Amino acid sequence: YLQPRTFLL
Amino acid sequence: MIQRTPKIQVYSRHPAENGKSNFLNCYVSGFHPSDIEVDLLKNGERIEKVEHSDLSFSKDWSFYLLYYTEFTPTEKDEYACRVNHVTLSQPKIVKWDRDM
Amino acid sequence: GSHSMRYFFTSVSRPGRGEPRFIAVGYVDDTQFVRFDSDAASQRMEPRAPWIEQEGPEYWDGETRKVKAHSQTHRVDLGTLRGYYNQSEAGSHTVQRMYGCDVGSDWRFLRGYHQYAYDGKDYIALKEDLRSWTAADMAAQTTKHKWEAAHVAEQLRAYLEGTCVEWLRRYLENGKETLQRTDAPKTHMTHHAVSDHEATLRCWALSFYPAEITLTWQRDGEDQTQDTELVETRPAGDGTFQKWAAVVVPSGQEQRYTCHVQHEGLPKPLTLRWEP
Ligand SMILES: [Ca+2]
Repeated sequence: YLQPRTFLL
Repeated sequence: MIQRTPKIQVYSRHPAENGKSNFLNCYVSGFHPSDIEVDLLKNGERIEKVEHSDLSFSKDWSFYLLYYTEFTPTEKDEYACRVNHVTLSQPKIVKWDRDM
Repeated sequence: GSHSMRYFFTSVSRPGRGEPRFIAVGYVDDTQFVRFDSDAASQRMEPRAPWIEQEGPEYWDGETRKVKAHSQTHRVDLGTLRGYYNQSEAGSHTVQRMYGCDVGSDWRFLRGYHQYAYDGKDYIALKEDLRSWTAADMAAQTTKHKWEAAHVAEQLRAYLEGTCVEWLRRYLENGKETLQRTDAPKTHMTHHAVSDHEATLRCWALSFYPAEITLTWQRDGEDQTQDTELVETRPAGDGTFQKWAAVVVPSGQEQRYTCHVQHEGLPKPLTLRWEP
């Protein structure tokens, strides 16, 4: 089950 | 990029017995970047029905793939895996040794 | 003991034409269960183990939406890092990401991971405490400042200690017939004459699961590494693994040598000896 939030480098 | 050369193993899924259907495997690992060309050869000629695993990588970020085909070993037929990658000045051929 | 869920993401820029190549794979332990490939026809998260196919359409719609959003995140990241590293648009570059969770022998949370590489080197990694980052260089330091200010570690802790463990446990129960089955190595030894004076003994471990194994040679009950050779663990293609170790020995002295096999599927380690 993939993580649902957005994290950008 | 940091580049790493592929490791290569050529082997059958099951013990090779002449006339008994089997799988020929070419396992490439330890390489970076991911773009790679892999053929399985029969008597020096490219085999058409070859599939491969989905790209994954190890803890050190290096890539691995399995290339494979169904085959039936015979006494006379020779098999090999032919690999090219940006790290190789020419394609690397590794012969199937049935004892390895 | 231990089980793990891990996702592996590779995004490769294509300066010649078009969008990055993006490939995502999910594993439980050493079993791949899902894939996405930006170049495949489906544009869907796809099953790669039968037991995941019992998830219903809401599951596949949600994993497809997330994996497509992941692909866009890593496309952006390629551009961001090209900028941070002052690189031209002429070359192909690679962003890799892995994240997931382990559960221990007690079936509770053991470990979380969320870490990246750029062109095959460490970029940034969540430390074991899930509180702080390891930034390999001043580019990753830039990400680290951003991520500290936005409390990214705290947000990931909730997924890693929570959702990740709950879904791993759900998979392990619905794939239980295979995921909680250990396949002990099928072992034998072969003998090959090198000269009139010496021979190779080869210790085989075949069709085992999971991949973790140890093969060791002893001579007269002491570890021997001199005059030994092995191969890295390799997939059989059917979900199991193979390995061998060999020792060169004086002809007639084969009986001095023992091959020791350690694997989760063996209640006690096996000892093999050329007696047959
Ligand atoms: Ca080349």
